[PDB]
Amino acid sequence: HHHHFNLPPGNYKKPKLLYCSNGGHFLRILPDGTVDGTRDRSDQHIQLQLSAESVGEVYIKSTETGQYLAMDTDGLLYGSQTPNEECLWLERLEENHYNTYISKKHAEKNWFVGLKKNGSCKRGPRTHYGQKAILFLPLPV
Repeated sequence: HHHHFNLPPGNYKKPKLLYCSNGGHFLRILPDGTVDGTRDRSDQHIQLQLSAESVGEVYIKSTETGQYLAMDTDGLLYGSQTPNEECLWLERLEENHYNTYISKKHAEKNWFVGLKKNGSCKRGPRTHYGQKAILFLPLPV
């Protein structure tokens, strides 16, 4: 029990774009497993399908490639071909508005999904509560 339990509204019925206000990028999972952000709304690897494994626990999956968003042992995000413990995220409401995603595996370390202003992903240890990089807004595809 390392984190709060304020959950965001909305559901998982339809796929979404995960928009990061920090630099104004959409989370993207490239076919080769690379993860980053892009401002191009037409990109075909920014469409993501979320699903709940337990209340507040989700998988974030590329609808285009089927890969699951995951964070490795050194805090780097990667696209996994199969669902494993590094693919589970704690989806929470933040600043009474946005969605944040904390690694369940590394929950005690407070590692979040996060995008820098230049569109590069943040490594787990470099993220933390209070940053703009960890704030996302789910937008319709």
